[PDB]
Amino acid sequence: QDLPGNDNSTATLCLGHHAVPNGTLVKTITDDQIEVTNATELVQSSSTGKICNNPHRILDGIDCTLIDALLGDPHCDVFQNETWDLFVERSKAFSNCYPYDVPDYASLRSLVASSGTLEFITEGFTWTGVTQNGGSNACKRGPGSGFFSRLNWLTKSGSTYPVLNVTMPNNDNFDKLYIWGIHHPSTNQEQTSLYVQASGRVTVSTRRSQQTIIPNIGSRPWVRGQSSRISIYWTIVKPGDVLVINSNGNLIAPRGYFKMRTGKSSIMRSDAPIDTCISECITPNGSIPNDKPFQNVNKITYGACPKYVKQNTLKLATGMRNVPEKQT
Amino acid sequence: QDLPGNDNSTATLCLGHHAVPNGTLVKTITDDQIEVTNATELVQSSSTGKICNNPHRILDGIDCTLIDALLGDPHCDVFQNETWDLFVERSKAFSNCYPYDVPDYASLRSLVASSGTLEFITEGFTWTGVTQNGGSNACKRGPGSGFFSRLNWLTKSGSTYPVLNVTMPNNDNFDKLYIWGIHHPSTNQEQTSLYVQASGRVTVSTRRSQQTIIPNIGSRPWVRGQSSRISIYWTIVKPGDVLVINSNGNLIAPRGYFKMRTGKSSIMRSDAPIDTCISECITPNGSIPNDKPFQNVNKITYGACPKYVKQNTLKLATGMRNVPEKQT
Amino acid sequence: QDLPGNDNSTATLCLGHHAVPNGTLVKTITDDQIEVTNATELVQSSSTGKICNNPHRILDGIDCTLIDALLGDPHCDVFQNETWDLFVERSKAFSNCYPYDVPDYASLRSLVASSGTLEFITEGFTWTGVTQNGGSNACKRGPGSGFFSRLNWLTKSGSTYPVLNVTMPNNDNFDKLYIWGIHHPSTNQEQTSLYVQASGRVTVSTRRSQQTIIPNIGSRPWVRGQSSRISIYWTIVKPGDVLVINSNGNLIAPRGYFKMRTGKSSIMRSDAPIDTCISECITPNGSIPNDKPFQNVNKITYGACPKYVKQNTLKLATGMRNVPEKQT
Amino acid sequence: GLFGAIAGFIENGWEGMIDGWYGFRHQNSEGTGQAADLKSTQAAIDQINGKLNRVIEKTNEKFHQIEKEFSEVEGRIQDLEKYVEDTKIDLWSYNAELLVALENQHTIDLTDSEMNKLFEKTRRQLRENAEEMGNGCFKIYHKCDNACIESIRNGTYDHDVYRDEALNNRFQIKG
Amino acid sequence: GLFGAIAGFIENGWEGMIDGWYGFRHQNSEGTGQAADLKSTQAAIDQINGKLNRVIEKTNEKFHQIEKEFSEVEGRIQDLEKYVEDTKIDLWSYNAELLVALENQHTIDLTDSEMNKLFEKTRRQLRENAEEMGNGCFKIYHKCDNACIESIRNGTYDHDVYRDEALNNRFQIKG
Amino acid sequence: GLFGAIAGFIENGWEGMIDGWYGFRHQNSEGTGQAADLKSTQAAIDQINGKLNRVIEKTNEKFHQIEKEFSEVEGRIQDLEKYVEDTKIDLWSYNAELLVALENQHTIDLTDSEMNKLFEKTRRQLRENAEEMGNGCFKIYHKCDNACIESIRNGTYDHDVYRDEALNNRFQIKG
Ligand SMILES: *[C@@H]1O[C@H](CO)[C@@H](O[C@@H]2O[C@H](CO)[C@@H](O[C@@H]3O[C@H](CO)[C@@H](O)[C@H](O)[C@@H]3O)[C@H](O)[C@H]2NC(C)=O)[C@H](O)[C@H]1NC(C)=O
Ligand SMILES: *[C@@H]1O[C@H](CO)[C@@H](O[C@@H]2O[C@H](CO)[C@@H](O[C@@H]3O[C@H](CO)[C@@H](O)[C@H](O)[C@@H]3O)[C@H](O)[C@H]2NC(C)=O)[C@H](O)[C@H]1NC(C)=O
Ligand SMILES: *[C@@H]1O[C@H](CO)[C@@H](O[C@@H]2O[C@H](CO)[C@@H](O[C@@H]3O[C@H](CO)[C@@H](O)[C@H](O)[C@@H]3O)[C@H](O)[C@H]2NC(C)=O)[C@H](O)[C@H]1NC(C)=O
Ligand SMILES: *[C@@H]1O[C@H](CO)[C@@H](O)[C@H](O)[C@H]1NC(C)=O
Ligand SMILES: *[C@@H]1O[C@H](CO)[C@@H](O)[C@H](O)[C@H]1NC(C)=O
Ligand SMILES: *[C@@H]1O[C@H](CO)[C@@H](O)[C@H](O)[C@H]1NC(C)=O
Ligand SMILES: *[C@@H]1O[C@H](CO)[C@@H](O)[C@H](O)[C@H]1NC(C)=O
Ligand SMILES: *[C@@H]1O[C@H](CO)[C@@H](O)[C@H](O)[C@H]1NC(C)=O
Ligand SMILES: *[C@@H]1O[C@H](CO)[C@@H](O)[C@H](O)[C@H]1NC(C)=O
Ligand SMILES: *[C@@H]1O[C@H](CO)[C@@H](O)[C@H](O)[C@H]1NC(C)=O
Ligand SMILES: *[C@@H]1O[C@H](CO)[C@@H](O)[C@H](O)[C@H]1NC(C)=O
Ligand SMILES: *[C@@H]1O[C@H](CO)[C@@H](O)[C@H](O)[C@H]1NC(C)=O
Ligand SMILES: *[C@@H]1O[C@H](CO)[C@@H](O)[C@H](O)[C@H]1NC(C)=O
Ligand SMILES: *[C@@H]1O[C@H](CO)[C@@H](O)[C@H](O)[C@H]1NC(C)=O
Ligand SMILES: *[C@@H]1O[C@H](CO)[C@@H](O)[C@H](O)[C@H]1NC(C)=O
Repeated sequence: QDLPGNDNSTATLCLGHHAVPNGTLVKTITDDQIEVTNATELVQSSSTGKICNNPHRILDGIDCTLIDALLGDPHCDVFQNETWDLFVERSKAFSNCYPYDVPDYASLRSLVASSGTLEFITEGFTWTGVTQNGGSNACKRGPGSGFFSRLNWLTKSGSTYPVLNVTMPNNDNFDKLYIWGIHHPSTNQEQTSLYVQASGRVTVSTRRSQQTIIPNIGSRPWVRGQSSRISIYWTIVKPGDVLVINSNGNLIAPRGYFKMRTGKSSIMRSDAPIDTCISECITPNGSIPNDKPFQNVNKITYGACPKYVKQNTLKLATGMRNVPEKQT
Repeated sequence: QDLPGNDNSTATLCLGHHAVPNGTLVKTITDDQIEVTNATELVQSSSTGKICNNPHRILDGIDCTLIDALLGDPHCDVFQNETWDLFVERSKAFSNCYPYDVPDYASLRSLVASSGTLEFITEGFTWTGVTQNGGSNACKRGPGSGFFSRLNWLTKSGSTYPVLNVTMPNNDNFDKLYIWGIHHPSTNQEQTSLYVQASGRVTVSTRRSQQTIIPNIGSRPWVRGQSSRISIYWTIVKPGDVLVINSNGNLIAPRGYFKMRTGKSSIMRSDAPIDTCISECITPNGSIPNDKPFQNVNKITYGACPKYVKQNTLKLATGMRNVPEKQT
Repeated sequence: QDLPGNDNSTATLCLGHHAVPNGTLVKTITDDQIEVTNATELVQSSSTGKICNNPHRILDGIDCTLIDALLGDPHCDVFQNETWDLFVERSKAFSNCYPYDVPDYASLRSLVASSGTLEFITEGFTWTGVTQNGGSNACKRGPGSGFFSRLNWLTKSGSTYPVLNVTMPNNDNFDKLYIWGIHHPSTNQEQTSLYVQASGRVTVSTRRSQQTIIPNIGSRPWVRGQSSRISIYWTIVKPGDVLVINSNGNLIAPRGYFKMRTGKSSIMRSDAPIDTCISECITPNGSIPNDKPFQNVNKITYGACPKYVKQNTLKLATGMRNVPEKQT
Repeated sequence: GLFGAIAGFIENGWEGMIDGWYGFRHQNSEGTGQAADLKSTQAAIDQINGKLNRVIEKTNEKFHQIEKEFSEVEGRIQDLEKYVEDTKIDLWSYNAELLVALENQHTIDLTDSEMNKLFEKTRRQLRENAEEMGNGCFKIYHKCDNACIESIRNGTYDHDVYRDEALNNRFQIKG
Repeated sequence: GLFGAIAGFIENGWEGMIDGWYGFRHQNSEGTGQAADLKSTQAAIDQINGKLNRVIEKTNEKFHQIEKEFSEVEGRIQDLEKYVEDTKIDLWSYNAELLVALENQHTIDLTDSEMNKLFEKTRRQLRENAEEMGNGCFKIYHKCDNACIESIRNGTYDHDVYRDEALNNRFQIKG
Repeated sequence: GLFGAIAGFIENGWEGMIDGWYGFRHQNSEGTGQAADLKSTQAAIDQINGKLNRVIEKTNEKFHQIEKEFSEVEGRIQDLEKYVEDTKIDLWSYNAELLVALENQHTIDLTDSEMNKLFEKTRRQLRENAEEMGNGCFKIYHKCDNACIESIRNGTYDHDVYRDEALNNRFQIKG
């Protein structure tokens, strides 16, 4: 094509790849550690230490558990009608009112925690022939003795206690949660003094369920001056159904209903400080970022969080094999 | 080899692959959508809308739930001794007999639904000194008042109600399921009228278990004229054991046993029409074909069904990369 | 470079791989069976048939279940204060003392089995005004009639069964497990003979929980001469809390506490012989080696065991494809 | 893909090839023409069906299970029933998503591989008589009529027959 | 890796190449010199980001679940709550562990592949004018000045231009 | 497999090779010989043990779990206990089944790759002195005695030594 050259030589062309002096070992199908040019961590292993107050409604329980906030322990009266995406229970929380127990506490803490609202509606119940508004020095409200703001302790009028038999229709289009209870006196004398009859009974029913509890008389350990206990129970009433409360003693009556809603609310136990920042994944240890696919901070999470894993580091190689010349 | 030719020429041979004008995008490890020549859907996402009546015994409950079919609500008397691979409960189903409740309804619906048979054997129980066959206008059987076909309501004889104490040995080689109950009167007068004693008791035992229920007196919501309730209970009796029923009031007695069997029977809630066709995978939405490995129709399935998945399409490439002549 | 040679020839070099005459078929992503030169089994499918007595403390229950060993059936008195990593229950095991039942037997078998110790501490309870140490001919201890070594059957002293009301503080720094019970008499005469009052009651409480049981009078099936039953219950008492036992009849009192510990102990039902060898993975079928990653011997395992799988063989090819020239 | 033939050194596919997945196009002194390769097409198809069947393999049948829909609020045990099924579903969803991602990746490289193996196999057969124009086309340096092209394709081409012609014709020095 | 280029027939990497992942060093008529290849660097980088994004894809959000820590001993139902979560965790841990093992394996072979494809692509372009020294270096048998080297690298080298020179220079017989 | 060497361009394996996985057979002036290649045998063996150990890695130990066998009919909670374990087992069974399928696939291509790499490596060393007969055999175009064969195999063959001989002997035109 061109003409005979007066020179005759050759050239060398060599193909090659880069290499870095440092380089990270990564796991393989055939190798446990092999060095690549670069990698990324896929396990998130540290929290900030604070629960960010944004985007979810984080309600600090402070020294109230959700059940005392529900029942209306005087010292928790601050939470009335509160609302939350996450209720945080603090380990410092205490109760300070009449000694109660909740047989199946765990479901009541769950189904309220998921509802996410404490909106209470007072209904006009009529208790005929009994003394309303009983209270106790084990639950002071101010200088006075008192009781849970949402429950009504019925004792005898004059010298007798009738068979209470009341009804409250669910005429609304939503479910109504009713919290009620029963008082287990310490002695047979306490029983007859307060409720006249030697054995009370509570039957709370809807047309689809019924529960009858009879009180249990006996000494229990002194808690705030009391050896008696009240035990808490719940009844959900579906739209169009009816609540019927029948009792001839020891009833701790409801003052109306809590609204129930379907939501994304939950409860968490954490003593992490709440601080102002935005983060979607919350953990009892504080928030964590959700840029990585797996996390190892805590298996308890709320929100858009990485899948919890056992491993605390898992490196995805984002580079070729590192085969250095000069080395590190 | 051959001799010097008079023509001198060359040829061109080119290797290549096909390509299609259309082509499907598919997911990869390194790509979210990349186009291949052809693919297949692995997620089954549509139902026919009908439950095929073949190969499984599908029993339409029509307007009977399995528990009313078990107890023998008059309107469900059609199901006596029926048998099923799948009992279908319809949402239209109602009850129409004495108001009852089943504490732990959910296990009784389960363990009957799995047994798959309602075969009942009447045993000759002898109730001495009580009036048998009580019924109620809340459960009409024909023009008359009546009761569950499989339970026997015992009321007093004139003046008295004795302590019933009866036995029925399990002499067969299979387990026997006994369904029984107790009546919770609305008033103390109802109690004494029917059962004489002011408080009844039921203890039902085998030599390995015992349950004592005491009735609960109180007003409940009017359901079919009644404010009283009966509550249902079950006792399985293993071969060679004994049933002993002891009671001095409020017993709703068994009339014999249901056979229990080990099977592949279950229950499903569906208003899908049953139609004549054969299909192995049933879903509340109707049957679905099980040619694909995953399905997205419903997480509730019965039979040979695809694994339910969240994705609603997942395409497996069954062809090479599509690189068309005038790129698409 | 070198000088012109007088010979002109060529050579043949051929590259190749080995092949074996035998060769194993293995599964692939594109093939169900393809033959490779060699493979390894990854599913462990056989047991030795014996539970090796090493490294874990395997306690043979012989003819005692853990609950009878706990309660102190005379024939199980051998296990007092025993300790285990694995308690093995034998199917031959029987009970031979007063007929009892444990409502929620399954949790009591669990929480003791996990604690791993039966260390019992006798506490000085004072039962005032009642006769201690009752026993029964249905539970002989030696020629005499007797009762569970760890429970104390209280019957009235003279003309009275007083209201027992006793306390035992948890002053130690560990949790104490108390096992107690209640006696359900066969007849109303048995009730009044033993406990005077026509209806006993037991309330056992801590300052955080309370349970009241009332007895259930009625005939049950004859078991070792008895138609009565006792039912067992448990109360854990946390450090610094108090047990309070209040009763006016039918109490089967505790004689002190079992220590509870956090461990790696469990219970297993197996009639496999225990033999002397060391093995880490135990299965009801005997020990199995844990060199393979998956096992198919039994889904019930204790210790360092392979993940149970449904497959009974899964061969990992450890060689190239086998392409023989002769074949067979 | 891994081998760099499909969508690599072969700039694009032929929509015209309706009779096979891989094949040949030639221009020789008789004319131009095209033909599908059936052995490599069958090789790619068999492996793809192989994996397709293993995926379409045995559905497991399940009968009485747990309830997955509830009409009342119950609390603790229902919370668990919901958690067991929701965690089962996310684990099976992950599983289907990784399966088709791995599978699809492997199918694009498998068919990339078969294109490359046909090419290499053809290269070895032509020995010193052809040169790679580097775009999937070999230039054959000797008169190759249609029977010559059929022998290459059906795999019976004898390179020695035309070696001296091709070689002379190839290492011509003249510009 | 599978192709045997990186850590294979190319004895090692160049720490000196700060401008790309694959590239050329040359020795020639007017010096020595090096240059990153950007098309193969971008190809390796795009695929690695491709998989990286698919892994960094959607976190699932969960709200009210089951309790994972307990303060009292309850027995049967708590035993189950613990078993459900412990088995969920080991299944997800296995899952992350297999994912980065497969992924890492594939990334080392993918970048091995791109080294090999650049090499092969360069080979095809030089036609009969260069020989493979078998160490990643081609010996070019004709005077190739810096523009000649830039045409090879930018992919426009015309082999015919220097074929007679190279060929003559290559099949010299003289010792 | 992906590279088309084993069960590909190498028609079959040698049952005779008892001393290694890959190797050479030759005919030369001094007679015929066979010899295992140890570097490629060790390479294939090391990778296969590599994966074998990662699979034989840590068994997890579990102690008190949930009950998996029942003697009475209980209903709701037992139904759940059964569902949790049955879903755990199918998830682990799927897991073992995909693991050995992926693994086995990769092992057949890994050993396919090593055959190919030995072949290619040998090719590069022979430079212009041999031609590929396309069946795994190189035809060497110069007298290559047993030391010549040992230098190719131990990797010290100097192609320049025999280039003029081979080249002359190769591009003979005479029929
Ligand atoms: C049944 O037995 C229990 C224990 O013997 C009796 O309980 C004890 O009752 C006294 C008052 O009668 C309680 O005293 C007060 O305790 C607080 C806390 O230390 C202290 O601040 C007060 O100044 C006073 O000492 C004592 O704590 C309480 N102990 C327990 C464990 O509850 C109970 O009275 C008996 N019941 C009957 C009806 O006999
Ligand atoms: C306890 O309180 C409840 C509510 O006050 C009382 O229940 C009510 O009793 C009357 C009959 O005495 C029921 O009337 C019936 O209504 C239906 C529907 O129209 C009708 O078909 C009947 O002919 C009859 O009129 C009323 O529905 C019922 N309400 C509820 C919610 O159950 C109950 O009587 C009180 N019990 C005692 C013992 O005082
Ligand atoms: C309530 O009804 C049951 C059944 O009718 C009565 O139980 C039976 O009572 C007799 C003794 O009175 C038991 O006899 C025993 O038989 C065994 C075994 O053969 C023998 O070893 C003993 O020496 C004794 O004689 C009989 O087994 C028992 N049957 C059952 C199923 O428990 C019970 O007495 C009635 N109760 C009342 C208070 O009326
Ligand atoms: C390492 O990889 C990550 C993800 O690809 C990337 O952000 C980072 O820049 C890489 N490092 C270097 C030095 O390229
Ligand atoms: C709670 O909400 C209800 C409904 O709006 C209202 O009537 C009631 O007074 C509220 N109570 C408080 C303390 O907010
Ligand atoms: C998170 O919290 C748990 C429980 O407090 C603790 O065991 C764990 O180590 C913590 N992890 C981090 C990263 O803080
Ligand atoms: C696409 O793939 C499926 C499964 O391999 C097959 O049935 C169908 O025929 C394929 N399409 C074409 C056009 O080959
Ligand atoms: C139910 O089956 C039993 C056993 O064969 C039989 O005696 C009984 O009469 C049957 N009842 C009906 C309505 O089929
Ligand atoms: C199936 O049924 C469920 C419940 O009725 C519904 O949410 C779902 O969308 C249905 N899917 C199909 C494919 O019909
Ligand atoms: C087969 O593979 C296993 C694991 O690599 C090994 O122990 C055994 O020796 C191999 N068999 C042969 C014949 O090499
Ligand atoms: C059980 O252990 C306690 C604590 O050491 C001891 O006092 C008691 O006597 C022991 N009983 C037996 C039979 O070992
Ligand atoms: C192990 O034991 C179970 C239950 O006894 C039995 O079904 C299974 O077949 C046994 N397997 C072996 C390998 O012994
Ligand atoms: C290949 O084609 C030639 C003609 O070019 C024919 O003679 C020969 O028989 C064919 N061989 C095969 C195996 O088809
Ligand atoms: C390649 O380099 C040459 C000089 O060697 C230049 O003339 C030509 O334009 C370049 N082509 C491209 C596409 O950069
Ligand atoms: C290779 O073989 C030759 C003889 O052909 C011998 O002289 C040389 O030392 C050997 N080299 C190695 C590295 O074994």
